Amino acid sequence: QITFSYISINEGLSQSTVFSIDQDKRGNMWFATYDGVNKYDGYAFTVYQHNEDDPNSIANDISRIVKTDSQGRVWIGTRDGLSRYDEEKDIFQNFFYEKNGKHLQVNGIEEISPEQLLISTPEGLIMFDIKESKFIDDSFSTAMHKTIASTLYRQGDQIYIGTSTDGLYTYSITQKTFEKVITKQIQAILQQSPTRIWVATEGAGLFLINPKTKEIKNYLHSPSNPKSISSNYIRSLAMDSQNRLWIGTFNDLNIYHEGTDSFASYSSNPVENGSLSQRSVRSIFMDSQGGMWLGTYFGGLNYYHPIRNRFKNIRNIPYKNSLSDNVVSCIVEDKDKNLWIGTNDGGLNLYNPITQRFTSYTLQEDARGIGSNNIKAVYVDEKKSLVYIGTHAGGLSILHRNSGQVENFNQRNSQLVNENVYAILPDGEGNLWLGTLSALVRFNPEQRSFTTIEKEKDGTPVVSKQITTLFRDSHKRLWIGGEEGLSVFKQEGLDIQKASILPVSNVTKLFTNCIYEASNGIIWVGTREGFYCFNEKDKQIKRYNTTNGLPNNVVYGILEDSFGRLWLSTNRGISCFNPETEKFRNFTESDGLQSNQFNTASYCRTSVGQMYFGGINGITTFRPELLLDNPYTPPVVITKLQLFNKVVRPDDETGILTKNISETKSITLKSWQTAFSIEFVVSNYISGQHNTFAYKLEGYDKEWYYLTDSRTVSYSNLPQGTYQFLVKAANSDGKWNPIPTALEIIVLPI
Amino acid sequence: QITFSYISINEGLSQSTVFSIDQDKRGNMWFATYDGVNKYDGYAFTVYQHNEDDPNSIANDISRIVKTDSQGRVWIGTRDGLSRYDEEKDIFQNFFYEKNGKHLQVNGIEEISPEQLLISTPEGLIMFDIKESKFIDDSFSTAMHKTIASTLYRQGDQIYIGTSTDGLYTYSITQKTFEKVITKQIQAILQQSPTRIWVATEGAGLFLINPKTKEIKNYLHSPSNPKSISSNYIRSLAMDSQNRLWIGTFNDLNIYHEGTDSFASYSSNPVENGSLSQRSVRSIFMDSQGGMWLGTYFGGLNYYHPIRNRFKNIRNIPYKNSLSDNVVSCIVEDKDKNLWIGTNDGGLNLYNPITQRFTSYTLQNIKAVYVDEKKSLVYIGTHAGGLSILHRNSGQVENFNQRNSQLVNENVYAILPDGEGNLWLGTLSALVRFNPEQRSFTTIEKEKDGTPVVSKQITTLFRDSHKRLWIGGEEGLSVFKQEGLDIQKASILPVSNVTKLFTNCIYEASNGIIWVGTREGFYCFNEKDKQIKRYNTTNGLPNNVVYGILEDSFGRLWLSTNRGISCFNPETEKFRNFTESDGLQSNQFNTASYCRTSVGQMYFGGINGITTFRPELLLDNPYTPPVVITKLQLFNKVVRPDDETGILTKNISETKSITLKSWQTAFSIEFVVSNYISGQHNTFAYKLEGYDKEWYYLTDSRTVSYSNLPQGTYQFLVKAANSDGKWNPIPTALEIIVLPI
Ligand SMILES: CC(=O)N[C@@H]1[C@@H](O)[C@@H](O[C@@H]2OC(C(=O)O)=C[C@H](O)[C@H]2O)[C@@H](COS(=O)(=O)O)O[C@H]1O
Ligand SMILES: CC(=O)N[C@@H]1[C@@H](O)[C@H](O[C@@H]2OC(C(=O)O)=C[C@H](O)[C@H]2O)[C@@H](COS(=O)(=O)O)O[C@H]1O
Repeated sequence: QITFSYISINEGLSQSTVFSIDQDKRGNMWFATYDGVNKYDGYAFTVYQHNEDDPNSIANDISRIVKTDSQGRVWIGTRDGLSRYDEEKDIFQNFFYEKNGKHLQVNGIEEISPEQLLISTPEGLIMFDIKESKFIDDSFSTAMHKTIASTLYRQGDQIYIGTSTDGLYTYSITQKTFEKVITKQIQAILQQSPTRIWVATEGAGLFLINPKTKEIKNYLHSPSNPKSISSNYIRSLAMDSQNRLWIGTFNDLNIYHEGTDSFASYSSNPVENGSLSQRSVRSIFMDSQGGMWLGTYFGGLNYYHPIRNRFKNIRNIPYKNSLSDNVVSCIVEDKDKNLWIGTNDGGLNLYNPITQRFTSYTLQEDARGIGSNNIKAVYVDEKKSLVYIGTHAGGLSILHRNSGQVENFNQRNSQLVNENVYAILPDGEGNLWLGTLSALVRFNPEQRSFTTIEKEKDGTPVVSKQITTLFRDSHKRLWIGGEEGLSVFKQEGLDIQKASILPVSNVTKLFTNCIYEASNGIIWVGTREGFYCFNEKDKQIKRYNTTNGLPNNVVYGILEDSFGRLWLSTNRGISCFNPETEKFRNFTESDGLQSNQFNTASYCRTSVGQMYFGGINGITTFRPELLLDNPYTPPVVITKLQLFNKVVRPDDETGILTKNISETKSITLKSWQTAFSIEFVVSNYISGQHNTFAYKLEGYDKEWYYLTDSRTVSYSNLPQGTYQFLVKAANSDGKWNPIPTALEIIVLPI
Repeated sequence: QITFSYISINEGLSQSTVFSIDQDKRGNMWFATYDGVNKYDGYAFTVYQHNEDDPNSIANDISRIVKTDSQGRVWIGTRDGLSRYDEEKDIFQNFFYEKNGKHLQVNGIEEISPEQLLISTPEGLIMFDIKESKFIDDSFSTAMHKTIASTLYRQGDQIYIGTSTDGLYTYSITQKTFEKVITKQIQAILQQSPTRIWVATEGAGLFLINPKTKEIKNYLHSPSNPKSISSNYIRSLAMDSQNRLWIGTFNDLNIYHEGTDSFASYSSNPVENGSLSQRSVRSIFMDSQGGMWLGTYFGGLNYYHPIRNRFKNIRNIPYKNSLSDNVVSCIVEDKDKNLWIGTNDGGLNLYNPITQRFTSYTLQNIKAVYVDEKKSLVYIGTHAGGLSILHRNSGQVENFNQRNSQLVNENVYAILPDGEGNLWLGTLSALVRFNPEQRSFTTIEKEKDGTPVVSKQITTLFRDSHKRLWIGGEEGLSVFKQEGLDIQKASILPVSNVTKLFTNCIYEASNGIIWVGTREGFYCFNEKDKQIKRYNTTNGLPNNVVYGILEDSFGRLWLSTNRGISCFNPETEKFRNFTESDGLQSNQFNTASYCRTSVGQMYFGGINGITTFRPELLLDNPYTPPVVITKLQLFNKVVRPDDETGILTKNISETKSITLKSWQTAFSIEFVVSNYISGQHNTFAYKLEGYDKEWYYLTDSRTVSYSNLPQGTYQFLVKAANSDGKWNPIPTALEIIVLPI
């Protein structure tokens, strides 16, 4: 099971077609597009395009190839010619090879030595001297010089050359020999082992070559066999961290299996979300983290890493057997391990986690009508094979599972006092507690009667208030909560008496959403203004709000995993809370959730251990025990320095930088230079944009300082002296980079 | 046809539920959400939530109502009480009425005088004395004091009070009288005329009240009748600029029609795009521009303005009679007014503009389409396939390639008739002539005299009014004349490097000027004098890669690029750009994806569908609001009213002149314009008087930074231009005094 992330125009990409992908010594990703050259550092895009007035820009917007050498230098192949990105000066060095009047296009770049480069043109092959910054055309033999090369690939000593019609050739650097290997055009060359070389071709298919025996094996497409490759037109080959072949074709993605000798086809699917963005793959690259990048012709980019595969989403698909409405309320698991999902505008859904099937119930024009399509509460009478439904603006609905008939109760037909049932819980005696917007109602199922509660077990007037949630603890006590607040009760038969066990606090008068009893006996209550715990042993309440590390105050539901940690649904994502450390691990929509905003009663933990959180745009389901840790902690790269908000450039009038800010070890600031803001980045693609930075200015700052949403640090009016800036990198999972990034700052007298 | 714009969580809004909407003097929109109070100016949200460590933050996040009064003071109702946003100090003044140990919630706010407010609580009705910041509870008569009010609505002198169970009341400010007008909960009250009053109720439907006759008419929902209202549970009532009533209910939106006495139901539709975000409409408000704002319980906000309603998008709908693939190539209209639409991965599509019927052809990547109307044949050019002939009357397809026929290349990109009876075929290698009567392919290699034809990739073919052939591709462009079956190079273009550029399209304008679209901009050719003028991104073009050119009725041109559509006026050389946010299929468009019907309708395809519009039917935005200076920093530290810097005592928008001391050298000035029609597509013009030599223009940013200025008095000035390019003649002024050092 493999799903992709999407990076396209809306993400900051210049043009959808990604011809070539590479990574530099800094860790930044490089993408060659039909319109521009894109640099991605894990947070922001840096689009490089041609300027007619500025010579420092790239030669042309149409780039076709990108290759990084041994030294870490980035080389681009444009229509106008060759261009190198100078990191030190943050500029482009444009080179042109003019023949017969026009400058020739660069199709492929390959390294011969740290001082030499192999360049392929639509007219032949030429060598570029790096040290002399000039092209040499009188270096190759006549047969080699006029060879039209479509692809270039190096393996240690030998560089393999794929041509348009002449098949395959090889070139030794030491011996300087040009020999054939032995109709169509070659697009990609990749070697698995000294006995296995894979060759991608235009319509000729795939070829496995054993150069030791010179034996060849062809792979073609047949429409009858789905186990074969999808298309004969292939243009990209890559190896993953798990030592597997990745095949990018004109149609779909192919992955070779060693044992079965077959291929797995991964297609562009609009229905099943998470699938490939476009059908035509053109470039595949593995970063240092191991994450696979797929460059398509129209769909932008596709990222995949096993660790980032964390959350699964369940949404409505029109004209398909799927969820009815995206606005999800209560989720209840029965004895059959099925889920009774409630919705706001779609009715009641019955979902089988194995069979993927959905069974809906809606309002009918009079017998299978459920009163209202706005479900809030669900209870399963497993012994009687009945389901009790609580709907907003409808009342109580009783479903007979073995016939499908529905009994409806409201204010006009029955003695029910309120048509808005929000919570259903068994009394233990046989009846049911009904949490409505005005009062609490007891329902006798054997008598079909509604009893409004107005008195305690001593005749203490029960305030007519809003009831949204009901909970029964291990000590068989009833918990009643709503907007008015929380309350605790005992049950002396049918009568209820308030057992005041909570200490006097204004939190008992808070908008109550949910109550959960943890495995350690501690009671946890989630309200609209944070959440808290209740330890009855000593009678204490510890409150937890946003300034404690919580993403949002409005907590809709709490769930406990195998490790004792608590999972919370808010208006701004899901939070993982460890009561011992009192720390938070937060997840947002960008991490893979249905939406940052979640909904009331939309929390469910299965008997197996799976968690289900519903919101406004569907349900997010995951296994907290199965979630993978990110082991990668990349160094911090300082991307930008601004003086008085204006960006400091190398060799600019300020004269602070002559090298790039990334290259700079120390900066000297003159008397008139008082304000500056430093922006930094971390190249973590698994964690993505969820990273913690620790900064400190040695000599000025007393302690370290932490950043979770920001990346820029501003300082002003510093005293004279020599200071040091340090910055550490924590990933999403909380692992640190021990050795920080250091840039010295020298403040001159005033 | 009514379509909405979407504003929600991803747009910057704090929480999806919008209970009430209002607007302030400055033009900022105010939204009361279940979590926080949202302030929107047209560019960014300012979210106000509670802080336990700051007493100048809104008392509670749970906001129920927002109300702006006579003087433009913003009042919020929270679960803790009543809060006012002080504009002059950019703070929040929180007030709490305490009864029985608990602070009471404010459910509704109404203005009595510029010094008095009627406040409704879940326990009765109290008053708030503005000038004295105190609640007065012994002010009203015992009957009025204990009245649980659900909605408040003032009409001139009278304030109409809708209760939860006890019906409707009216309170005159002059006579201090409190009497019932004439069973369920009233949620909204609105007066259309002195004879027409609309009442929204919770489950009791809708009521039309004529107070002069005391006659009442009830409107209820009938499930069998789709003409009636959607639901009985109603909560919002608003009138638009065209004098129409907008009714927001628990289910769907209703719009009253005067003549038929019926209602138009607008539902939440996942299939049809542009529709309502969520079924339940909570609040409806009309801005100063006339645009309608709709607050939903779960979907956020829905904006509608007829002027902004420019584009209709046609996309692929799975399991539905629609477009096959969203990546669209060439589009051709036949004599039957129908559209032959080519796709990259869905084959070929036939579309009826009136019937909405789609017809898809699969293999069981189209790039060229030509219609033979006389023989009822359709010629198809495909990539990695060749040439395909379709008989419209049988449905049989005859396809040709390199392996079966004498065709040299399987990648046909352009088809154009030769005039004799044959067809020109533009392929990635050479040009081929195809005889339809003989079924033979002839590769062109020599000219009329015998000049060798270079093997280059051909992408486009064009015929002008003078019957000349135009050949364009990656190698460049070339002009030819026909001497029978032979062709001669007629070099009418002057010697220029523009001839050797990646060509995409050629179009002859009605005036006779030839327009060529390249990947490096576009240019015109006037044969009358043989002069070429180039236009690129520095001239005002959104992107250099031009895919298609079309002319409208006025003489303007419409161009598709990688960054939207541009409207070019050759007379003034001015550009009018459009992006995805304006309502396009996508910013990126595709090659050959341009079509103008005989009617005048334009069609542009891209990577995410097709966008259709009528350039003559497009409305201009006539609003040019003043610039409001949002924020001021000092060394990237935000300057606050009455702060330690001492620069601001009023708000930055309130302040007309500031004085900067010797050690206060660096600052940044943020500004905004509230144009909800133009959205985020605006142009700012700034200049500092006495320092800047000229005016400078901004389109992306709104922040201007200065540093180390000399001593003396300077004047900052800023103007506002809408998406259409209309200017605000009067600039916003802020005086800056720099002290000697
Ligand atoms: C470089 C290569 O192998 N093929 C070039 C490719 O662009 C050709 O056709 C395009 O193929 C694809 C694709 O998925 O790769 C998409 C387009 O639909 C199709 O045009 C042709 C055409 O190139 S063009 O300049 O984009 O028109 O050229 C091949 O060399
Ligand atoms: C104030 C009013 O007229 N009705 C209150 C409802 O807003 C609350 O229920 C929600 O109503 C709606 C809606 O479309 O307006 C959607 C949502 O699904 C319902 O739960 C109701 C309970 O309040 S709460 O939101 O649960 O806190 O109280 C009604 O009085």
